[PDB]
Amino acid sequence: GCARSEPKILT
Amino acid sequence: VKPNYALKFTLAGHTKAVSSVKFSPNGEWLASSSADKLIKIWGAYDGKFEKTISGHKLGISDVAWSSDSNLLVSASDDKTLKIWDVSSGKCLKTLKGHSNYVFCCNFNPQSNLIVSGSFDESVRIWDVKTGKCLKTLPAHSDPVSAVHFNRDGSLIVSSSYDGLCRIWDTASGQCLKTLDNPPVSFVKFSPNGKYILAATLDNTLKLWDKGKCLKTYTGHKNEKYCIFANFSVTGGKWIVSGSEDNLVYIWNLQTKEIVQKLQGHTDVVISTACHPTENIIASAALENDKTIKLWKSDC
Repeated sequence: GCARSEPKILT
Repeated sequence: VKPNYALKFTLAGHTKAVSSVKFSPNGEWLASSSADKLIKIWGAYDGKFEKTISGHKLGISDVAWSSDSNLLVSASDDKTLKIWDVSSGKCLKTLKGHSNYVFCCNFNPQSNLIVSGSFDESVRIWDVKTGKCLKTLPAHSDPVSAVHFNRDGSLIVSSSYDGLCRIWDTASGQCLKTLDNPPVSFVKFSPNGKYILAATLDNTLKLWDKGKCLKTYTGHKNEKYCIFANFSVTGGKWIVSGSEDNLVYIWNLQTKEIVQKLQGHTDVVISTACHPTENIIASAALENDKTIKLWKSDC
């Protein structure tokens, strides 16, 4: 599980 | 005039999302990192699996080669980087000091230094030989999405969710330039050093010179992930990126027109890389897909 494969949530 | 990239090989074997693929500078190899905590090495021309490198305790967000093709560095959620001997697969050093996930990494061209960016908001510069952190730049006010050296290692470019791209004097640590406000999700110098390509999470890529934007490329989807983009320069002169519609997009560098879309993946194409001497693109995708693909073109 890595940071790159998790989304940056915008709204 | 458009390229004609076509699928040649599917590199399957990771067991979770792929995060980053990179060609070795000597052209022989592709390295990949993944959320499955592994690095794999593959043949650049035939996609043949070569080895699995293991040791990180949590997923890996980035991997990068040294100039001579003999070492790798990886950046992991375990808050460390690791330096690897790619011959033996062994970890030479564990670089400790970031206080949150390490997200991005690169050697300088000399490959005596590594630069890293982290969710801790810093950029760190490390000595490859000792594994010691030489400088911590308080670079950003949000996670650092990318870090890259220029062609003689004298500059570093960094980007962040804080909306900034900053150019740093490596040796002094000073910020020489700060380049709306959307999160900047990726940045790199061109293969010659003269330009930078930056992605922002408003579905836009920009080529910057003077501190001025010279080209904008759009048409793809990029609002969520830190997707790698590239200059392709072995044939025609293209910009290449993945996209959140699961495609690879290729644009004409000068006209900005989309010239090809590559369809093979069933999740976000997080990473693309361009081979240093042949017209070959590697693409890699997230958790629903887990594969890497090699595509080749006559231009």
